Amino acid sequence: HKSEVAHRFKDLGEENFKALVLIAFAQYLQQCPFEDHVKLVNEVTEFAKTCVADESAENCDKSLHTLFGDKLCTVATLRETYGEMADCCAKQEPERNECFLQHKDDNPNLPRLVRPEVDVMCTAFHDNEETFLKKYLYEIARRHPYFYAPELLFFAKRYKAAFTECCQAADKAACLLPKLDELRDEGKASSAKQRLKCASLQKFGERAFKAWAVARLSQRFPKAEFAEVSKLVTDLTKVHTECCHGDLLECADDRADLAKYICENQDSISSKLKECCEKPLLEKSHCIAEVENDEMPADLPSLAADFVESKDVCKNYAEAKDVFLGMFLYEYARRHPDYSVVLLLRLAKTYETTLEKCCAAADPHECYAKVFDEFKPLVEEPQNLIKQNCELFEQLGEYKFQNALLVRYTKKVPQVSTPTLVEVSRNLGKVGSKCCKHPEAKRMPCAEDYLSVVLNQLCVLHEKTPVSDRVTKCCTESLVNRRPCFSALEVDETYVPKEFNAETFTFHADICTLSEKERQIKKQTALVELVKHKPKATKEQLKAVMDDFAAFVEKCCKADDKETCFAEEGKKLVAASQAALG
Ligand SMILES: CCCCCCCCCCCCCC(=O)O
Ligand SMILES: CCCCCCCCCCCCCC(=O)O
Ligand SMILES: CCCCCCCCCCCCCC(=O)O
Ligand SMILES: CCCCCCCCCCCCCC(=O)O
Ligand SMILES: CCCCCCCCCCCCCC(=O)O
Ligand SMILES: O=C(O)c1ccccc1O
Repeated sequence: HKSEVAHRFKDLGEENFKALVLIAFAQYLQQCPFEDHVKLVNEVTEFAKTCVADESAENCDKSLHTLFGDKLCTVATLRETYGEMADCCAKQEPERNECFLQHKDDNPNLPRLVRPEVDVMCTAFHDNEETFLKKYLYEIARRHPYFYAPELLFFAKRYKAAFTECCQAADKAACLLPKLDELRDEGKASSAKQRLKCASLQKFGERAFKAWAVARLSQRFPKAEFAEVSKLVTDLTKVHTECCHGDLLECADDRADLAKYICENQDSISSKLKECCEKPLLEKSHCIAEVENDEMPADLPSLAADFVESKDVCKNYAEAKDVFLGMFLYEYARRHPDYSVVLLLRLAKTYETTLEKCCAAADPHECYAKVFDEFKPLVEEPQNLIKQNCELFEQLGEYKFQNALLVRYTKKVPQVSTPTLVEVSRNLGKVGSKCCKHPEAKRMPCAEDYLSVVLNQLCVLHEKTPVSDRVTKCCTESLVNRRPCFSALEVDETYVPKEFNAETFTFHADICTLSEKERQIKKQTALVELVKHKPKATKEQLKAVMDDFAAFVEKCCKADDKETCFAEEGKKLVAASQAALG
């Protein structure tokens, strides 16, 4: 081009450029004040415009990595603030850039960000919308140094639309708060997946990643040819590798190439790539990334023809094992947008074991003659779990359905921490209200994506402070066997009851003045604690104690002497409840 900055600036826009540079610097210099980044931004935008004007102006020829490294190395307190990172400045590119990557702290000290009052928030927004949004863009980016910037920028825009709209509403809090919470989760969800869709690539290798990729792509581009899906799966694997390595530029560039590629051969790949492909440079891929499944051909053959009716099956499989197996996934995946990707992998794996254990036996056609029957029970397990858990979710509500999971898992692994159980059981419940509202055709996929993060979250906590070998069994198992492993946990007969504690079961009228999502957690904490005390309690006995409590809480929060009623009836409840169990 002659000048990268000039070109990036030109096809990015001043607004987005200023935003991305800010995020970029906040991801490395996680400890410099906000006003310090604002200075650098202006400084780099000034330079950028200098190059837009004259392509041959000072340094405009330098590459973006070099320019970026110099501005980084000009920070005076670099060595005093980051120390070892300052040594990176002594080496030259590419060694210098590789050195900054290695010193990018994944999770720093930084205090938890707190949400101020809607009023001060809206007033700050109104008074000076820009430093209000940029300041927080800064707060988020320094705490999540691996979050793809363009992505973090999409969230910024959404946060903007929530303030513009709600700070102008009658009841601001009632408008903004729900939108903010919804953004937090979606944000944390997006982050978790990115960390997950790196760790996986680290542990299980390229092969397993590609497998996951073929299934996922053919499920969405069912009309594309297998050769096209292979091409995409390849480029797609290169993208994640780089993006995971942390180099933003390389990552962003590879993602752009891919998106332009898909859009040119658009006709050859999905038909639903319409709007996405006419959108600006910055959103194209993020759009392609969420595009819905194209419709499937409907004029499609049967799999058993090419994969079971032995017309030279082993002769085709030995000729190129992975390609053939890849072809299996493609065919099976695109006929089933309703299966979770892992289920597709379990089938593909099951098929693989058969071909291996069959093709080395006299007459093959009859050894693997009935594989599709091998599949049947693999497909049903997840399906039965869905509708079974979804019907329970309708009978009870999100909350009561939450208490049910609570009793179910506290019994599975009583060893686990009470606060951890409450949180995991809550997320699980949400996945229920977030997916059970879809038609059976899109439930399994939904559950899979939500369940994959909740399960990894659960697994990471257990990493730190281990508690059960069973959880560790599942957590270190194969990604394709992780959820089935958890589903296979049974009551812990071995478990020895926690000693009764008066304290843990005492309640003051303060619960009457606590928020909805606070009363619940305090009751749900008492529930876990109750089950850990009486692990042999029946669903009947437990419901009796829970009905007595539900009433007791009102009988006292609806009375004039709150805290007498809580200490008097309280002794009774505990006394009676203790006798009803044992
Ligand atoms: C990701 C870009 C954020 C840009 C600034 C928008 C304002 C964010 C809301 C401030 C509160 C954050 C904490 C929370 O929601 O719990
Ligand atoms: C001043 C240079 C900042 C460079 C890092 C930000 C990336 C700029 C290009 C944006 C391309 C995004 C491609 C995509 O996600 O589809
Ligand atoms: C609340 C913490 C529970 C920790 C251990 C149990 C994890 C079970 C979660 C995965 C649920 C899969 C669906 C099922 O119940 O079969
Ligand atoms: C996380 C709570 C989900 C609640 C709804 C029930 C879902 C049952 C599990 C289905 C698992 C699908 C993914 C897979 O094939 O392993
Ligand atoms: C050994 C006797 C312990 C007695 C204390 C009962 C514990 C109360 C937990 C029940 C929570 C029910 C939640 C609800 O109604 O929403
Ligand atoms: O990031 C992409 O370029 C992409 C392309 C096709 C399908 C899913 C994706 O994430």
